[PDB]
Order: sequence, then structure tokens, then C-alpha cells
Amino acid sequence: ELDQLRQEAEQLKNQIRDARKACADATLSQITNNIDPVGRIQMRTRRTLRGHLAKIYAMHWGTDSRLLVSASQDGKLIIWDSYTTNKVHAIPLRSSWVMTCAYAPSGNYVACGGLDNICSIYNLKTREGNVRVSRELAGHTGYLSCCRFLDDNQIVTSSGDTTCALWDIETGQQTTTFTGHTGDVMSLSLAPDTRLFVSGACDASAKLWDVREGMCRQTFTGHESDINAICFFPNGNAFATGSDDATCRLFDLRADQELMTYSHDNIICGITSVSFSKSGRLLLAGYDDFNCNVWDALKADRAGVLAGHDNRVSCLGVTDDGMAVATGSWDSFLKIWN
Amino acid sequence: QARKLVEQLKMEANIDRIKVSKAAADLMAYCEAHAKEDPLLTPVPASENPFR
Amino acid sequence: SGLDSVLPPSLYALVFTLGLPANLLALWAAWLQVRKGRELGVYLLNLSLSDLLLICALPPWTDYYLRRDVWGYGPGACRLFGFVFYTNLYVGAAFLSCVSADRYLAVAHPLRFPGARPIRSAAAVSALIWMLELAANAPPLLAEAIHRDRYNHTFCYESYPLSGRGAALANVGRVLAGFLLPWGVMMLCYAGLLRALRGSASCEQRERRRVRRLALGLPCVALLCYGPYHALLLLRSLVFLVGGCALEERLFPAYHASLALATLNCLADPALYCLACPGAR
Amino acid sequence: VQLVESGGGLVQPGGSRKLSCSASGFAFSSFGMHWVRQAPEKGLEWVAYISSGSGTIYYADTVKGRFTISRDDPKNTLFLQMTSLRSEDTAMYYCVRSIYYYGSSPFDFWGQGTTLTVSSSDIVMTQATSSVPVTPGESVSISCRSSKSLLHSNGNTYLYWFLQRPGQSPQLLIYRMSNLASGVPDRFSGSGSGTAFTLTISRLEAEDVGVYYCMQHLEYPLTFGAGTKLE
Amino acid sequence: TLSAEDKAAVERSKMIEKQLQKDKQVYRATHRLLLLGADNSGKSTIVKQMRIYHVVKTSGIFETKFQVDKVNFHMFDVGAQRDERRKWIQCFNDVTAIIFVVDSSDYARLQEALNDFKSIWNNRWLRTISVILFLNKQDLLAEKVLAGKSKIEDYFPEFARYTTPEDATPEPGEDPRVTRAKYFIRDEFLRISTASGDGRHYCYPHFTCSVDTENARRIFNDCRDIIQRMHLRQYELL
Repeated sequence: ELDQLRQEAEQLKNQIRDARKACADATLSQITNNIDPVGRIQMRTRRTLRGHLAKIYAMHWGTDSRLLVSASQDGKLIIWDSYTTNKVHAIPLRSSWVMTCAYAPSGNYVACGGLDNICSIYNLKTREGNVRVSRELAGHTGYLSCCRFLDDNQIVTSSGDTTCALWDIETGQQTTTFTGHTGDVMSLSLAPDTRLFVSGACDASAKLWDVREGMCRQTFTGHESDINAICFFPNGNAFATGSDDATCRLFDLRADQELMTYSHDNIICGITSVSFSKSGRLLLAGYDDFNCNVWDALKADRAGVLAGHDNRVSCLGVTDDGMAVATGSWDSFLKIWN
Repeated sequence: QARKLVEQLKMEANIDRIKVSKAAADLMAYCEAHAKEDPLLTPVPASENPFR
Repeated sequence: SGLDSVLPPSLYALVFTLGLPANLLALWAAWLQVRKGRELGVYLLNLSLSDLLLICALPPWTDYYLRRDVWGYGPGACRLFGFVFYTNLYVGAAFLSCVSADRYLAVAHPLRFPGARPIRSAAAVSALIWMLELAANAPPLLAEAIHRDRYNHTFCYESYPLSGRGAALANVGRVLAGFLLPWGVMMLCYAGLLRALRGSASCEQRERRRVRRLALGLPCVALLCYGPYHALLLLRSLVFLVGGCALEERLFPAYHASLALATLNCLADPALYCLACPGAR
Repeated sequence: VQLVESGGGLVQPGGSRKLSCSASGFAFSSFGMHWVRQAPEKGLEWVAYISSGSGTIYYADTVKGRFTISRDDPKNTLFLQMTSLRSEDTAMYYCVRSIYYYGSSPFDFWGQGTTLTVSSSDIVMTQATSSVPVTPGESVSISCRSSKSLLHSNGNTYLYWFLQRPGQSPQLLIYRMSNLASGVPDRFSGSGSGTAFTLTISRLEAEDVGVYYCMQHLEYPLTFGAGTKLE
Repeated sequence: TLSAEDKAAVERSKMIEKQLQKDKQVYRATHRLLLLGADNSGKSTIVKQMRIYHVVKTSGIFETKFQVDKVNFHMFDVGAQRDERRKWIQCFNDVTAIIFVVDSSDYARLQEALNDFKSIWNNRWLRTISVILFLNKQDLLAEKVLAGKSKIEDYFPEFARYTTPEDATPEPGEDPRVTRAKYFIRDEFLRISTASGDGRHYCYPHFTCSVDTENARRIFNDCRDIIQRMHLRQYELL
């Protein structure tokens, strides 16, 4: 019966809690307590990219560490040459309520989506000189909150309906649908090998999915409120989440447990973008109080602040070669830091 | 309709878990190994970064 | 003479002691909001710049008045000093009028103003105002401005009496087109602003009344500063254009005290448009 | 994509003649356009340049005040008004398409060209081997050289390689000495050092026979070089 | 300084910027509105009438253009979204106004409507956003009150002690009972609005029927007022 099934589920949940507690023998803070502090990290605004009419919700670096796509509520994507601040492309969108964007690893396509429930894909390199809509992927029943390219023919989308999907771009169809969340899925992060990916939703839980098999491997539950951002450690063995409870947390896949939380008493606004550095020694986190904090990812000591924005920081991206950090905010400016 | 929830929870329970100390040590080892190739951590001299 | 040894000296000293840092603060505040697409900020910036120019030109006149009306800085220098002083004195009124008209348009026509690149049009208007005032005060610049008189004064850029109906018509035009045209526009624009929000459901009585004090009372400050000077100027120009040496000997200290009270509108502008405004402070 | 231009013919000396270049199949208004000519049996020679938005116009010193370049974006055509045609203007004029942003490939499409006959401190580029024998299946190493170093402080060397089969117009093979253009097989590769450059065809096939021209884009005017003939 | 291709890239960027200014002009000359309501509220009828008079299966947002006195308005309603709202409502914190349509003739779903209005009014991101509430379906309310079978006092006990305010303006000629009822519902909503506004945003009530052709004019008037107050704040007048 339903009561019997619920009792079995509760017993299994207690068993998983016990299994996690047994493997917890030394917190990460104890083992890191004898390594040198990072010291103060001063980052200076090197470039300021102007041109967006309205608030910026998402950005994504190119894999060449120089090109950069940005999405704003005015209804445009702009591809910037970060070194010279030139505008390479200006892509007008059909729906202005865009709130995610991705740059293909090959560099030929970009994707965007939002309240229209559609992950549109744009062909940057055509025989004609313009950018055209390659394909519109329809099938989500809620807003698209994140999109990440696996290659030029596969893309992973997380949506407002409690559901992620893996698409085939040539034939629009959803190849795999990942189900299991209870609230809106807000973020998404592909592993370095692009065989696994983690999604954080508004049920205050993050799940690691298997792209080929299609099933949820683990479920991580530590947060007190909804999860807004997620990113993999460059190792591929850990990920960091940023929530509305004004905290960031670092989970491990192998131990299946939360390692360290990044919180401060002065901070009461929610974190809305989270990214690592190349070494993973730094955890950069955006915030609603207009500023980005740079956390020493191994010791949970705030090492720096990136304070130059006049509105909330909505996106954050560390380049593939580690030279720069870009920050887009609701004041309609991006800023490249170094 | 909770049979799916029970089955998925069971498939999530029967996995191998390493100790948290081994996990933290591995994470530390990666950070210390890739420390020199990190411009944000140890700033690159202002003739090699392309944002001079 | 006799009162110009003390009074305009002390008013000019107070202006150079307080307005200059105040005008610098107002200039910084105005520039700060030029960055945010605002087109009130350009008018405020130009107003603060004009006030600073007049304030820095003040203390040669401070010496002039506190040394019993004598000029020793050179016949060439009084041309420039009078030009700067008497051009900023009118540019200030022009930019107050522009601020008033801008606010009236923004409030009375909210869905139609400003819209289309507001900084460019405002900068164009500011440059046009500067050109028109400079052209207006060029004929005084063409001058035999340094004047030697029998009674041991040796004024510059001023004359008692006036000269042959010409400076008299010029002064009458200067009054009626550098005051009561900008002041009249300012008063009408503020009255229209206070009459346009008669009907708004959102503005309560508390926040209607402070708009009332501003709209009826910022023009009052501008008039109370710039008014006695131009009234006396028009009185002399009309008397010469209808008295002998008795009349001017009677209203002389009035004229050189009204000039100081007119330049006192370089403390009010930074105050009333930076500190009184919650956004700037 | 296609570019069809017209307006060539026998012109008496001292006359005038307008050439139009009708474009179709691509976003014309966002492409800069060039006019490139070659004398009846000589190499290519750059003539003029008009930018996207018509904001930059350049001419060769040999045609500086004589010719004028213009474009008509709504009608999607390109013009070259010419005045006082001397006898050194007998050539076949090509309409070339070029777009400039980070990573773009300029000079990627060339029109078929119009023949014109008239009755009776710039970088030099030299291609010394002015003929090469070759047989199907083996590897050739066409060479080029420069007067001024083509390497810029950016990191790019603006050297381009063009192939002209005995019939149709030139088609881009390599841009900025290392990048194969879209549609060119991986048999072609390029290298160089700043002043001396080479183009390697790994396994030559019967469609690679033609004349190989190089070109510099470091600064205007654009100079070419006589070109090596593969036979 | 910089090479020929770099100059041409800069020139391409400058042309992109000119197109961006052209887009900025039309972006700041159009006013964005968000339409909210339940299934019963005739917001679909409102949008259909507004579309007809003036000027894709799982799609998540619908857009409507309409123009009053040469001023452009954009009106978005959400089509395919889930029940939860706390995440996608942040996208609408710079809209000119929010239009909240409520069915005024239900009495069994009215408290749910008040709860939804309270969530909209007290939202953290929707501060400084005014609400144009349309107390829709007034004709059903009139018929239902005149019939007398269905009573309000059992759904809202406080209605008995309620009396029509002196500022009432029942225009066409209607029984005092329908006027008392409709002003009671309006007063419930306005109590929610004035409880915790703090003067940063206002609430504009309107008694509407879905057939009414004057809705676009009402929206235009309210938006004019909202922009007037915002300009008063911007130009340092208050």
C-alpha cells in the first residue's frame, strides 16, 4: 500500500543517511587547515563591454578564451571580441525574455532560450554573411533556464518544468529526458568528459545524471532554499552550488556528501552565479548585493571582492585558459577582470 | 505510484562511497598540482596577459 | 562711493569661500548622473561650470571694490574679467530656465519625453545657449571699457553716466532677454509642472506639497537673487532714455550691492540643485 | 552565393565606362567589396575597395583620381565608374567579397569577371619560381617572399594564397598563411616566417593545375606577385 | 597602430553600434506590461478584444501589441508555465505596470485571487511596479447580486458591517446593492495594496466587463501616471 511504500522509502532514506555519515571521518576544513592561505586577490576591471539595452541574464565564453556571447532582456545576443571590445555579431531574437545562452565548443553555433520554452540554435558560420536560426527545439513545458552544448549535434537543456532533456539537433527530437526533480530546474553543468552532468533545482536538491543511460545516479540535498547556480570542479569529481540561502556548498560525487559551505554573516543575499578557476583553488560567486566574492575553495575564506556593478550580478564566467573572469549584471554591462 | 521512487532510491543507495578524507585530499592534490597554470591565483606578469 | 569698501568685498569673500567647493561638489554630482543617460545632468553641469567661472573671476572685482573702485590690473584684463563675469551671470539664468523647461516636459508629457538620445539634444541646446550669450556680450567686449573720471576712481567696463542711448538700449535689451525671458519661461514651466500633477492618483498630499515648495520657490530664489540688479539697470537705462548726477549718486551703492546679491546665486544653485535633491546628495 | 558583373567591352582611349557587380545569395550590405584586375596574360592587380556602410574607400595609386567605387545596398549592386581610360586598363575585372571580423576569411568569393579592352613605399611580393613541372601523385612546395615583414603585433601574418584554374576566377585557398578556406581540401597547407612563405600541396591531383597567386593584406595597396604556374 | 583588418573590424563594430542605437530608440518608446489572472478571469477575452480593436503548441509566453494615442504597448501573458511563479516573475521587474485581472463574480475563488494579489504586491522583485487591477465580470456580479440566491455574507462575514463609502460613484444608475458589493470587493483588494506599499508603487482599480472597449484607454492613463511619478523621482523633484 501507499503507507508501506512510504515506510520503505523512509527506511531507505535513513540507510543512505547512515551510509553517508559513516564515510564522514574528516571534514575538508580539518585536512586543509595546514595549507598556505591564498592571500588577498585584487582583480581589476580591464574591459567594460557596453551596448546591451537592458539587463543581462547570461553569458558564456568561447573555448578560444577570446570570444564571448551575452544575452539581455532587450532581445539580443552579442558576440564580443574580449581583447579589443569589438562587437562581432548582434543576433536579434524572436522572444525578448531570454535567460540562458551557450557558445558551442567548436565555435560554430550559439544557443539561447527563455520564457518561450524553446532552445533556439544559431549558425554563426554560414556561406551567407549573417547568423540564421539553425533549429528551434520545442518540447519543454516550462521556461528554459540553461542550455549547454555537448558537441555540434547534441545539447542539454534544463527547464522550468521539473525536467532536463538531451536533444539531437539535426532531428529536433528529445533523445533522452531526465526526470526526478520536484521544482524548477535552474542551472546545469557538463562534466569535462561530457558523459555526466549535474542540475540544481528549486527543490533545494542537485542530481548527477548519466547522459548515455538516462538515469539519476545520485541526489545531493543540503541547501535550505532553491539552487540558482551550479558548476563542476575542473577535476570532474566535485561541484559547487549557489542558493538563495546566501550560501555556496561544495559537494563530492565519489563520497556522495557535502564537503564545505561558503557563507558569511554579512552576506544575506542569494548567490546567482558560481564558477571555478582553472586550478579550482578559487570559487567565484555572484550575488544580489551587486558584488562578486572570490572564495578560497579549499579553506572557505573570502579572498576578494569584484565590486564594480551598479545592479545585481546575474552571470559569471571564467575563461578556459584562466586569464580572465567576465561578469554581467542587470546594469547592462559586462566587465572583464584580471 | 511511489514504486518508482522506491526503486530509484534503492538504485541510488547501492553505490560505492569513498571516505571524505580521501576525497578532500584528492581535491587538494589537484589544486596544488595545477597551481602554476592559474592566472587568477598567481597573477601573470603584465606583458603576457592579453588584457594589459 | 564708500560702501563698496566693505559690503561687496565681504559678499564676494563669502562666495569665494563657500561656493567654489560647493560648485565643485555640484559639478561632480552633475557629471555622475550624466553617466546614467540623464539629460538634466548636462544642464546642471553647465550651470555649475558657469558658476565656477564667475566665482573664479570674482576676486579681481573683490580687489576692485575693496580698493575704492580702482583698476590697476591693466586695460586688457578688465575686458576679460568683465566678459567672464557678465556672461556667466546670464548663462546661469539661461540654464535654470532650461532645467525648468526640461522638468516640465518630463512631468507633463511623460510618455513622450525625452526618449530619443536625450544627451545629444541637450548638449546641442547648451552649446547654442553659450554661443548666443557670447554673441550678446561681444559688443560690450568691443570697448573703451577703462574709464578715467575726475573724482579719483578710474572704473573699468562701467560708466557713469551711460553713453548716448546706445548702452541704454543695450542694457534694456540685456534685461528683457537675459532676465524675464528665462525667468518667465522658468516660472511658467514650474507652474505647468505643478498643474500637470493635479489629477494624479498616486501622489499623496505630503509629496504634492514638497513639489509645490520647489516649483513655487525655486523661481522665487532665482528672482530674489537676479532681480534688484536688473530692476536697477532698467531704471537707470529708462531714466537716461526718458536726472543729472544726483540720481546715479543716489543709487550707486544700491547698484553695486545688487550686483553682489546677484552673484550670490552661486551658493543657491549648487545647494538647491544638489543638496536639496535627494539623488545628488 | 554568386556575383555576376557586367559592363565590359571595347572602349576608345580617353573614354569612360561603368562596371556593375550584381550580387545575390548572401548578405551584401555586411560585406566589403573589392575590384581586382589582371591584364590579358599577367598577374592580378588590386584596383579599389569600398567598405560595408560605405565609410572607407581606397584606390590604387595607378587609378587614384581616375576611378570611383560605389555600392547600392538596397538594389544590391556594386559599381566602378571609370574615366579617361588609358591603354593600361585592358584587363579582366573581378568582383571580390570580403568580410572583416575576428576569425573571418576575406576574399573568399570571387565573381566570374568582365573583360575590358581599350584600343591603341608599398610592399612588394615576389614569386620567383615562375613555372614548375609536376606529376599527379607528388608533393609541390610553391614559394613566396616579401619585402616588409607581414607579421603584425597582433600575431597575424596577412598572407593569402589564391588558385586560378585555367578557366574560372580565383578561389581562396589559404588566408593568413595557416587557415584553409571553407571547401578547400586538407591537401593544402601553408607556412612561413614573416618574410618568406610557402604553400604545400601534399598529394597533387589533376584539379590542382593552375596559377597560384599570393597576396598581402597588411596595408593598402594590396599587392600580389606574378604567381607560379603548375603544369 | 592597428592593421587594416583590425580597422575594418572596428568599423563593423561601429555599424553594429549604430544599429543598436536605432533599436534603443524603439525599445525605450514602447511600454512593457505583464498580464496576470486565473482561468475564470476573462483576461483571454481582454487580450482578444484589445487585439481586435487595435491592430507554437507549448509556447510559454504570448505577446500583444496595441497602441493608444501613438504610444506603443507590449502586453505579455504567460501561457505554458507551471503553477510556481517565484522564479520567472523576476524577469518582469522593469515593466511599466502589471495588469491583474480578477473575476469579481465568483465568491468561491475570490480569496484565492486576493492571496495571489498579495503575493504579487509583496514580491521582492516587484517593488516599484504598479498594479492595474481589473475587477472583471461586473455584469455577472450585477446579475448574481440581483438574483439573491447566492449571498456574500457567508463567504465574507465582514460584508454585513460594511457600508458604501462616500466617495462612491455608481454612474449608469444601478441598485445600491450591486454598488455596495462591488465597492466591497474593490476595498478588499485596496486594503491589501495600501497595507504595505510604502509609497514606492500604487494600485489602480477599475470596474470592467470583458466587452468594454475602454480598457486600452484605462491602461494608457494609468501608465501615464506611473511614468509621471517615476519622472518626478528621476528629475529630483521629489
